[PDB]
Amino acid sequence: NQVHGLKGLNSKLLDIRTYLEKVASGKLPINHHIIYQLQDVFNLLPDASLQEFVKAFYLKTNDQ
Amino acid sequence: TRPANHRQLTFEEIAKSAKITVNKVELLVMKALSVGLVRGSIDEVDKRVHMTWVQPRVLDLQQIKGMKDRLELWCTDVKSMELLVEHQAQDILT
Amino acid sequence: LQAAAGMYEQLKDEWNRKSPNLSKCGEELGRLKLVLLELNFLPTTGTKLTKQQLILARDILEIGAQWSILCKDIPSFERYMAQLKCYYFDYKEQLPESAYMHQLLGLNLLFLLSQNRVAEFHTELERLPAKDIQTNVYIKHPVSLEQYLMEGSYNKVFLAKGNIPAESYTFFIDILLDTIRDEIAGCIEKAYEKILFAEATRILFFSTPKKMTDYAKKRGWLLGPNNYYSFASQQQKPEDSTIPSTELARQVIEYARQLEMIV
Repeated sequence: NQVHGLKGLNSKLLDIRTYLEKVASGKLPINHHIIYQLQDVFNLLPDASLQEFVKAFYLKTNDQ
Repeated sequence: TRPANHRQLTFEEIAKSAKITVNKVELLVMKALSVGLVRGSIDEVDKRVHMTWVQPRVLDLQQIKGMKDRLELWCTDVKSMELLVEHQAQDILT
Repeated sequence: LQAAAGMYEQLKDEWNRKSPNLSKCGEELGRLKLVLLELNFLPTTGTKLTKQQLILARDILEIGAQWSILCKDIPSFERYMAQLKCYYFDYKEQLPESAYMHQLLGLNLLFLLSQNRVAEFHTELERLPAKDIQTNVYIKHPVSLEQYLMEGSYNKVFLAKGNIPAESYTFFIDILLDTIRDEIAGCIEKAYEKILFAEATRILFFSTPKKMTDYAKKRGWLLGPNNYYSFASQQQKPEDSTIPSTELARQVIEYARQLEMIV
């Protein structure tokens, strides 16, 4: 699902990207929606952070 | 310009450009956060303005060029990562 | 077989101060290989019967090893010591043992610390437990010296001893002084933010203030009796909860995927 998600995300980004080239030169309209979406990516700046692990799995097989 | 790449900027340059005092520039800037024209905070502990998000001014040709080159770098990144995720847990993936 | 002298025991008599010429010794090394072919014949063909011959064989190569590091020949000391290695515990026992084996053991052990080949020292020690194989007067000196390095007890370390016997022990200790000096510069770099000139002379074991000026700038220290390296870096390391990171637990991306394959 994770690998399926990456090839899928990649397709969406190509649409935007090919469009910008076409708007800049070849004069396709400039819409507020396209520009709004792009700007946000830079702004939010996600920061990697701790957590989400567990060690329980071994005890259960040993018991069995 | 400066917010985007790195979040914070000094508030001292903006007050002097205004040519109007410090105690009244904050007032308009607070009003701007409130409506949602710009989003972020004014931190007077260091007298700088930390901008969370900036509005992109609309129908500017220059901005379209700017986002394009960035977008291509992201595309690379997805491909690079995808090979690694499949490498380990490949037996499990099938 | 050692009998007479012009290349047999010629080297032996040279090592004494009877004839204290080193000038002859350089030439001798090429000739000694010719008597050496013969010496080589006796071990693990006969054993006890050949005993006398062994003693003599070992004495010339071992006594000349000590005399060819007052000629400062590095390649010669190692290949003699190496040759005599097997002679220490040769077969069952060929008994080629000499008094000079006692000093040799000690010279090799100081040599290994200067080269910084601590692993080899430890390997030699495992062969060694019954240290009554030539007893401890020249072997006690290397073991104390290794502990002192080990501990961080730099003041105790001998750089004042081992220059006092001048037979062959001096060669190792002079080089060792450079190695300990470097070691101090590193420890101090991470440890403390400043260094004085009152401070520096004693700790690095410098002889001069000029030596101080030279060693500090390389590393980037020098600003005067007051510098600031250490402090700032020591403070910076805790907290990466508000600052993004992936460091430890490996590369995360791999980490989650690996964890799941295993179970």
